[PDB]
Amino acid sequence: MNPITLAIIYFTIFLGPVITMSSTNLMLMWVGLEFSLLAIIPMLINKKNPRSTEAATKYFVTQATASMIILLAIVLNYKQLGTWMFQQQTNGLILNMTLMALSMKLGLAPFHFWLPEVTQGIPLHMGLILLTWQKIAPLSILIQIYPLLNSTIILMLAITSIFMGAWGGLNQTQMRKIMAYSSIAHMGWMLAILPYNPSLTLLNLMIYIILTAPMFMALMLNNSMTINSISLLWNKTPAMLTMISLMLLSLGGLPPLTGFLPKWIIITELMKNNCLIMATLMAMMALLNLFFYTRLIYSTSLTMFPTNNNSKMMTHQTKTKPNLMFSTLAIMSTMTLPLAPQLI
Amino acid sequence: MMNGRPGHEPLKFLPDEARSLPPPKLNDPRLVYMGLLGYCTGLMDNMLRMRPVMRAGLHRQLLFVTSFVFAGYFYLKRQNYLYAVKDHDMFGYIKLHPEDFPEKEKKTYAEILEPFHPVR
Amino acid sequence: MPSTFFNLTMAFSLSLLGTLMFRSHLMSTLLCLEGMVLSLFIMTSVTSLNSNSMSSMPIPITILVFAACEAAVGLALLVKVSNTYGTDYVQNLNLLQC
Amino acid sequence: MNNYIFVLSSLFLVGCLGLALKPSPIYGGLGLIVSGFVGCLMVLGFGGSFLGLMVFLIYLGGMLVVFGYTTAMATEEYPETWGSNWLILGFLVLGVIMEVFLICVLNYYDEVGVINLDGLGDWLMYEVDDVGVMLEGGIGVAAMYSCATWMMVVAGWSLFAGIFIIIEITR
Amino acid sequence: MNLYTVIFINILLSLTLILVAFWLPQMNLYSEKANPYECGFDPTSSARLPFSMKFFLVAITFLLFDLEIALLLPLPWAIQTIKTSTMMIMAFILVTILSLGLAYEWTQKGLEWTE
Amino acid sequence: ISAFLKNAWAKEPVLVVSFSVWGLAIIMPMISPYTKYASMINKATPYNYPVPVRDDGNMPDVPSHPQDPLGPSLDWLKNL
Amino acid sequence: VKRFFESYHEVPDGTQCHRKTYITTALGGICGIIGSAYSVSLNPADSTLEAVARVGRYTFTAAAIGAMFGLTTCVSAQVREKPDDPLNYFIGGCAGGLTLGARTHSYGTAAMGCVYMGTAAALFKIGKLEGWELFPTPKV
Amino acid sequence: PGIVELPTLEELKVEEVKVSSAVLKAAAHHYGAQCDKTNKEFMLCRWEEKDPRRCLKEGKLVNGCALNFFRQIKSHCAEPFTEYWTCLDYSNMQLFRHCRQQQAKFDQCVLDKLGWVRPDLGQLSKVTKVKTDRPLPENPYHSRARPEPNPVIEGDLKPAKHGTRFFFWTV
Amino acid sequence: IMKDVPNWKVGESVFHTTRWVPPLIGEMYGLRTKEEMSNANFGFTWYT
Amino acid sequence: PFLDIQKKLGISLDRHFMFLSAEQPYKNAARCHAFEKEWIECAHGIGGTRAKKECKIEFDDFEECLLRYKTMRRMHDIKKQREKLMKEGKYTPPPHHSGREEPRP
Repeated sequence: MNPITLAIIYFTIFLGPVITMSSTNLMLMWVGLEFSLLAIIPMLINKKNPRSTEAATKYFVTQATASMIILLAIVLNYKQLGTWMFQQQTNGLILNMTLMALSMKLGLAPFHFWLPEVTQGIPLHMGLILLTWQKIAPLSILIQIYPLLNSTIILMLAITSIFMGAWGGLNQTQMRKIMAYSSIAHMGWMLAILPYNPSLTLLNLMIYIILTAPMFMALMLNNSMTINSISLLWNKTPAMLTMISLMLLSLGGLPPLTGFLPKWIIITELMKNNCLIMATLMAMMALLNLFFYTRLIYSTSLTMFPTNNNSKMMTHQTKTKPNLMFSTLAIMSTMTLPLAPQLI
Repeated sequence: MMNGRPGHEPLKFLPDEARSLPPPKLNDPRLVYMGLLGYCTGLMDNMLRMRPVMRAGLHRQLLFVTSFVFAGYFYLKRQNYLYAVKDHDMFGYIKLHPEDFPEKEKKTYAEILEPFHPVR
Repeated sequence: MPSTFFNLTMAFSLSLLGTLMFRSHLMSTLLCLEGMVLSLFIMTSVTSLNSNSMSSMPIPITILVFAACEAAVGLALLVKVSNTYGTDYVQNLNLLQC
Repeated sequence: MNNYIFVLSSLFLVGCLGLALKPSPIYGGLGLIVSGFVGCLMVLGFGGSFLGLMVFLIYLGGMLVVFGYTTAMATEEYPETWGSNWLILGFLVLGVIMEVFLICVLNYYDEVGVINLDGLGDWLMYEVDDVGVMLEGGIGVAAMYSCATWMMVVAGWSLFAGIFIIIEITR
Repeated sequence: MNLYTVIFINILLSLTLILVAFWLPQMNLYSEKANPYECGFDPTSSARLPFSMKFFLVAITFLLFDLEIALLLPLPWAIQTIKTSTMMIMAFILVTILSLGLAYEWTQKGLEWTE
Repeated sequence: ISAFLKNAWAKEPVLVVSFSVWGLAIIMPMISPYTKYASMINKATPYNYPVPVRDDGNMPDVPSHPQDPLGPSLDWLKNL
Repeated sequence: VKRFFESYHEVPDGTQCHRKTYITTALGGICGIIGSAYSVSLNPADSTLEAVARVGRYTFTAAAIGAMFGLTTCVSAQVREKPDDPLNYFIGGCAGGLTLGARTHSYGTAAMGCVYMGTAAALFKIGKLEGWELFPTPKV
Repeated sequence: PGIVELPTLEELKVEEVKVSSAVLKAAAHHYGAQCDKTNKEFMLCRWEEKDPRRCLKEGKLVNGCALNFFRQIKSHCAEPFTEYWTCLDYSNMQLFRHCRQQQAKFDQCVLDKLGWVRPDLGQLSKVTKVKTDRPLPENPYHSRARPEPNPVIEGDLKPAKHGTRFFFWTV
Repeated sequence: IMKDVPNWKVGESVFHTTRWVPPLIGEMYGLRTKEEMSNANFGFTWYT
Repeated sequence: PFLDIQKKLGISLDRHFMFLSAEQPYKNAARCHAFEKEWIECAHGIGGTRAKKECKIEFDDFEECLLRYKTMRRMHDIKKQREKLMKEGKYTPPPHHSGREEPRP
């Protein structure tokens, strides 16, 4: 792609969510979501293979329906109240349809079936944007209407996302699907608390982004897309295993790493409202979320796998790819728990 | 929840009321912890790019330390302001609604009969 | 008015049922999406004409604009699908599971 | 002529239903065209000319491209009309009958409040300005050029960037 | 109802005319006259098969330009506003943006057909 | 570049006319003095009733009647 | 109607055994219909007949689960007269797991389901008794 | 809950103009100068007080002044005015421009008799500062009292008591 | 008409407020014929 | 909103046509202007939970102006009773409702 086109497309991607935040009309909100939709497909379909075409078609066709459902909710609110904002004294059916469509946009279970597929069908970048930046405006909708959501399906969807992400990532040898099921689980943790202090939803979002972006960079540095490809990392670039390990163990939330803070404080604010057994189930399936990360980091950092003869050429040559932000984002994850009161 | 607080300025990192709070020390354990995080960031950057460690990028390491401290100072100031505001509003609400937070008056261990539970 | 709003909402629901319940082709799905757009347009327009809210009348044109852009990129994806497989069917798109 | 709008709405429902049954895109486009026509007619019935004319124009220009495409891509030897499938014909008949039964049902459990077969045509226009000028639809849309100029720029960007998106997807 | 009446009149003219065209003449039907033309010989395949269109990009951009028409068309009412500068600038911007898109397509050979 | 435009006026004169007319449309509103009377005429048109005003007793410049001296004399629209 | 399922608690266990029994049977049937719609949409059958058979097997199985559960609970509450006792719900959950491992030929499924469902039903009674409001409204 | 009050039939029984629209468009420019005081009082009441039921008598004075106006036109300058409006009513949009010579006859008549000068181009399109013995309407819209906002916490804010009460962090 | 039904105020409102709420084409022209009802609507929309 | 960039800069990109009583292009009132204005002027300073029950009368009047359900019920009842009486032969419609009045102007 020529530079004019990249400028246009990345401006559109940046402006979709930005319009979605700085807009009181729900319709310009919808407009921003549709810019995010339209501008993503060119770069999803850039390499021009059947996998990319399938990924782009699935993304488009799943997001268009959710967009139409959100527009229905908005038009029904306009009919009811003559305004372009979800007030109180709106209909719970309108609000729940909005929630359903937003969950289909995010990728939450039982609307999760498309995210791992699409993510496998596209490069490591366009998985990063898809899993980090596209999640921010759809979450902004819910954050702006958090005292209007029903506290029941909001939690059933979270619990389904937790369970299904854990169980799906249990058996995925492909890494681009592990990241997807991780997204599903973390959006579950977010959406569970979103009616309860939505600052914590943004906390978990920022933590999740700061963990996933450098992980995607790690996969990018050798174009690793499989357990067997990431296992050939004690030979190619072995200075990264420390950060990969601590980042995986932050993703699967273990205490001394800051990836335990969101789950811990979420459980806190959920036990402050007598949402006890749900939090218990969530905390007990986060362990299964941790299990496959542990398997992975065995495979790459603790039990060095066989390598090849041709991997010595990689040792002859030199590299330039670590963007100097991998370091900052990996170290600000995994080592920022004692600064947690300044995060909350 | 404090977004709808009256007089709340939109996208104001440090309102003028926060200038009445005392600042940090600049020797705070958390700012030197952030400097340590910057030093480890530079070290990790050098380790990843197959460079020497504690020897190579002293300008980069200094910049990392200073950026981390120079951001943490203001972020910690904002957080101090926000927690101050929390205590402020909490005190105001209890002072406006004493019927809900009554002047409780507790008893002694001579008047209350807590039950005995032997071990045996 | 309440009658026709009920009917238009049922029409939206029918087109949504359609685009959800797939058949072989994809063009039909895109057409169902266009039908949902059209029903939403008419709902917005009728509410605006009833309430005499001429300030919101720029909303349905925006709906048509973005829905047509949506249709455009869908049809481009369809061009790619045909260039790959040849026959528009949505059952041939079954290789990301593996 | 009091049941006019109800007949138009029912016809639109049937058009979108036959659409949702998904015959070949030729007859689907026919359904889109008929339903856009009906939509225009009711938007006029509620006092709006411009919006209906523009739905009609846009959907016609769109189904032209759909014909051009479906002759190339979504074509079969036997394009599967509504009558082609006994099952589709049955669900179409059943859908008409089901919506009729549903209307006759909700005209009973609620005397009025959702549908009024009894008073029909009595609640359409809701406080017209009996004396007026410079009041039609078109002033509100022309406000895209004044007092709502963000809709205009955001739409124009959608179209502009869509051109680049088209070229890149197709390349 | 005047317009409805004119259109019904034209409709019924056309249908009465077709009725006459079909039920007035004589018929001698047989399979060799009711099968498709293809210039004396028989077709080698069906006509309900793919016809590759080589101007599809032109079709899609025609759709977007149709929307541009829909946006430009309120101008006769937009001109009787008091501002007459915001509308000027905004219409200028819209038309210039459309021309820029046309120029990009032209230079990138989107108006050329897929040989 | 004068030679380039000389070449383009022969080969492809349709785009030359187009760019010329575009720039002319953008530049000529800045030039004319009649450009400002457009908003004034669009304002002068009374599509809606001029609602009268209560006599506070402190409205000198406001007229007491239609054909009084005060108010905006629309004679600039006459003999424009 | 929510009142139908709320009739399960109009009277304690040991009383109205048939009522609670086929209430729980209906509940199991509903859950089985959900599971069947999901197993028929995803991983569909080779034929509509086998799809119908899948639905019937799943629904009748979950119905039997609920029926044995309600029978066992109200019986073991009538016998050993103790409504406020989650061991009755434990025994009912174990009977359900046994029927699961009987309808589905597996002893390991029987034991696994016994333990899990029994503990689940015990916790259900404990929460209904002590007031655990899952899906609670926000209070702070 | 509250009954609507309405005037009786005889609180609306009025001597009407019974006069058509071209006859009236012709004399518009003279009815805007003469009979302006009553009309503007009626307008001020009708917009200041948002109730028709509070201004019937001003409407009756409007009708009375119009009747007096056309009585003057009948007893003086009836034939030229007849010709004017008769030629005006021929058109489909009732355009003054097509009848520009009968204006002259009517205006010269109504000027030489009663000295009624035609308003110039933009004199009837501006505000005109009426007075009246009436008072201001206190609280139109029948608005209820506004609920009082929640009070602001007055204080010079201090450091948080023992810092963050988080779990075990000291500072 | 409704002299006989048990609880019915004849001039009752549908609003808690007391100010003038202008009527609409169905309250007005409600008890009237169908021609007036079908000329209120569809009268200007269907040109003369 | 989420990021109040408009309030930061004082602009109004979209927050001036948020509802009916908001700057129609030429000064033509939308229906329920008064009701919505009154509801909004009650629910100012307050936020949400308190306005939903201290400004309920005004919202209910607005809801009846816009959706207009109770007047439908009232006219439907009047019509039903009239049809019953006319079927029984008790009511006798007048000239000014059968189509024969003296038009007022």
